[PDB]
Amino acid sequence: TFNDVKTSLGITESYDIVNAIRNSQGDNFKSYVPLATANNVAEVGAGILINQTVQNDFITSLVDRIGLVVIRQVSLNNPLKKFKKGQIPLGRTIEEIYTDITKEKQYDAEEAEQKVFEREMPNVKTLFHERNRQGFYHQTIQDDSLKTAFVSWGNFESFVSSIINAIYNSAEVDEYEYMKLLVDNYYSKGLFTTVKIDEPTSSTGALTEFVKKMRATARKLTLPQGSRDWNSMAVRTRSYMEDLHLIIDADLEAELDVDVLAKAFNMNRTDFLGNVTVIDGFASTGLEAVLVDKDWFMVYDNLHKMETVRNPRGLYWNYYYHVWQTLSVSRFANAVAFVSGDVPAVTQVIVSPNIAAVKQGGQQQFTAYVRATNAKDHKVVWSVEGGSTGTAITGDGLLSVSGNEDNQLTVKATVDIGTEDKPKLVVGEAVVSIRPNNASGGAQA
Amino acid sequence: TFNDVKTSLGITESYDIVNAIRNSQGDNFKSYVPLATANNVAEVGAGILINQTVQNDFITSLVDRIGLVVIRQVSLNNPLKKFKKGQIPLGRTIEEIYTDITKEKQYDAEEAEQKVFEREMPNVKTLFHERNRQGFYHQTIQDDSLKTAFVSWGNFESFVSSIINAIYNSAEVDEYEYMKLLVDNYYSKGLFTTVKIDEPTSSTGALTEFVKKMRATARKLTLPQGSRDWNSMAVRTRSYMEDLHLIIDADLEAELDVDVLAKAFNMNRTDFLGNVTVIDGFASTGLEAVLVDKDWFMVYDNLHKMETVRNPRGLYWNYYYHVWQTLSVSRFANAVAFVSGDVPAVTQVIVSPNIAAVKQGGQQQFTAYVRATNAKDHKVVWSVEGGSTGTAITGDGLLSVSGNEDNQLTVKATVDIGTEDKPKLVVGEAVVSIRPNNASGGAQA
Amino acid sequence: TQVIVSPNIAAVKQGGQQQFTAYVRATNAKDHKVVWSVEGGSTGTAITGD
Amino acid sequence: YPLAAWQVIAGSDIKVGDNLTTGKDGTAVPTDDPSTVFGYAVEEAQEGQLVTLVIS
Repeated sequence: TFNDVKTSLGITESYDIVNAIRNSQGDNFKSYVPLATANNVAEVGAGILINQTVQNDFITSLVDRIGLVVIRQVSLNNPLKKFKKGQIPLGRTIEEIYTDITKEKQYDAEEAEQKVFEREMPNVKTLFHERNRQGFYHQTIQDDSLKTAFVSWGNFESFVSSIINAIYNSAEVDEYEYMKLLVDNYYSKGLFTTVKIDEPTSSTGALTEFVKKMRATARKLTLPQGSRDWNSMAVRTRSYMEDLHLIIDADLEAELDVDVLAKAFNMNRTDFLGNVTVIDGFASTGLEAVLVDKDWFMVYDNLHKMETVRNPRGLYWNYYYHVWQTLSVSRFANAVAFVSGDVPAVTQVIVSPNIAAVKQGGQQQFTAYVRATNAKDHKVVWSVEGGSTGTAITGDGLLSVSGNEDNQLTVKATVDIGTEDKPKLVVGEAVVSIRPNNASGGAQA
Repeated sequence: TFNDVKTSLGITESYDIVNAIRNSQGDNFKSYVPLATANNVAEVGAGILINQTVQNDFITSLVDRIGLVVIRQVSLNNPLKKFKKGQIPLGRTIEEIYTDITKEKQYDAEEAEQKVFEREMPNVKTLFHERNRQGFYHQTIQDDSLKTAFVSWGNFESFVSSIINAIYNSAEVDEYEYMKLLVDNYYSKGLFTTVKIDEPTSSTGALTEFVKKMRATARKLTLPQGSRDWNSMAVRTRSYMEDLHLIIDADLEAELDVDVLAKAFNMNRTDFLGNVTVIDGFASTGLEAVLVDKDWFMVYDNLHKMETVRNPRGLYWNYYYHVWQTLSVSRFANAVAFVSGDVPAVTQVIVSPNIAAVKQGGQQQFTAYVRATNAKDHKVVWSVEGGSTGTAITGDGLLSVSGNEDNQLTVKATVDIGTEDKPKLVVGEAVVSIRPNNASGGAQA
Repeated sequence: TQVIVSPNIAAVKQGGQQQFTAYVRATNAKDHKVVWSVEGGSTGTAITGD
Repeated sequence: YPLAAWQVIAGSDIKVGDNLTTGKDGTAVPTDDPSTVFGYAVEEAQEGQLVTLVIS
């Protein structure tokens, strides 16, 4: 059902090889002058998009046939699938619970006469995950109308077996792409612990600097005493060298082994210390070479159903392949970003306990963890949003809730970056609900 | 729910059988007088189309009952089911290739000095039969509404199988009606070789003349040298006697038995040659009988599925019975029509090579066969239609081609039938591809 | 380098719709506009952006 | 099938919002004299191109 469609259809020729390029020349193309049939090789040698039916050269009533039919079969996969966690049939939310270390008290036998039964609570931080992805894939197969496209049931069944895999390849493509989105989501929110590097494309020396900061950071993570940076929740966590996964694209993997590793004599000294997963590349600006634990990913599966239906009077199957999955990342495992280019001086203020509850009249102590990307100092200004008449933080994060008050205080911790003409503020927030205090009684004297 | 419908619904009463018994005495209705209940048998004795509720004769409150349910299950067939060639599961198009005979040349002996390697292509004609009928059938079985209509499961189930048979019998009947259509198509297109003879059911000798022309034409088909006179492609083909099939209608069968085969001391010397199938009759006007080979019919099956579906909401089953089949006719096989009325003088102009591919500037010989009845000395007026100047054909058919043609040609062979006031033109046609040459002389002298 | 319309062979019923899309090979990594234009048609047949 | 808008071949150049009336061969042309107005164009069209506008 088509007309006289030309061969050079969707082709803008950067130069015509058919004309004076191979005809009128005293240059490079002189080796194609002795070819005789070269015009037709130049015409349809790239392939023909539409098969016009060609008569036989000798007996024009006959029709030339299709000799060989090739069915190209592709198999796509997910490199990031090795970071998945399992299946969640029931429920939606994932409660993640980390119990952190506490503070020492001094021994005193005399104060221990009255401070038995005293209370010191744990330092628990919680984090919450949720099903994000629920989409489906739809592929229709009309069985019976495809049989006119075929001889040879081997090629008919291989083509039908290919359309089902194209529903299965569309899951591998998207789940790689969603798990790549978890890196760029978590970098746009400033939650990575960024490390400023110079650009490794530019020189071999700035690459040699870059290799050190990977081997240094990977040592710092695996220190047995732990570290209260390198995560966004700012708790102390050790990591393991067999669990640190580097996610580095092939542009940066090619500059490494050509410059650093080949010219080195001791490859296990400038190596990258762990597991280098090779990504196609990040989508942000300047983000290179993410270093994360394997527990940083929290990817679970909710359902994998191939639900079908059949239209009788159409004689086709509709394949509905549903994928529902929980795609989120931890803030307890360590996550280091290696960023070239302009960074903020301070990317993140983290406030100790993110949530708190305190009786009206009580008090609460805070700690502003500053993720400054450089050896610099930054004084923190504390603040109370929603306070009124007595609720005030006294500097250094000691909230003193007054009394009379229940309207859910908000505690800010600001680091000012820059000039007074551009006072750039990096604010970390905590929310405080107020439990009432009936031990007082209104008036006092 | 119906109101007062009489038991005479569409009844056209030839006479009152009640009064012809009651009044008239001495005639043939006198034997119905000693019948006691003849007025009641005469009333509802033909069946009633609409059931009036009839009360009981002893107690008027009760109603009379439907005691017996009789389900007619008529199965039908296809009388032409023997003509089918099989099944094509894969592919769409069927190609028939016929290699015709060639023309003799005189022994040259001095023109062969330059013609040793001159080449002459065979007369290979071809034909392409593609899939035509792509249909389905359709029934609703709203069985929950049907359970009120029956009081037994033996009659509920025999009626449900009765609707399934109507799906299959409709396939049987319509496959017959397409295979009659292929005869009336081929006759309307004038591809049947008309044997022109007045009606067999008009007189006794016109019945015998038919039988003399039947066994003559069946002999002329099977001659071991063949003939061009009975195709629509005019190739020398040869029929065999066991493969000839005669498709007379039902009156023409009974005229053979009673009028010539009864009086036949030697019935083998009177009856029809070849196999004789008996059909209801051809739709076309005047077409009395059709004599074809077994190869004239090309009916292949492509699909026979039945798929069901259940509507849970309306509580019914759909029954879709799909029939896909290739319903085509081989133009290479001998087929003769016997036609009663006035026919035209020429029914078809057959043009030889008929798919040409000249060189641009070259020449092709075209010959035209003319189908005729009385025959005549008619004429053939050649032409050619394509937008070039140059490109003229002779009165002998030798098509000249311009050196700058670049358009597909359409060579005609027109025979005029009738007067110049209202001319009937029977036109045989061809096509010509041009195959551009490379003379590169733009302006000769 | 090259622009690629992704439904290469298409078949549309008269009075129907079809959604075409275009891939643009470009070395410069610059944003490039794709100018949709239908041809060979009559009065009535028109294409929009995307 | 009460249409709220039509596609009519422009008998001239038509601007968006122009009131339209019948022209040569039944084509749509710009007007200015209420009585001749049958519709208002919603898109610009050149002579020979269809223009789609609301009736009113």
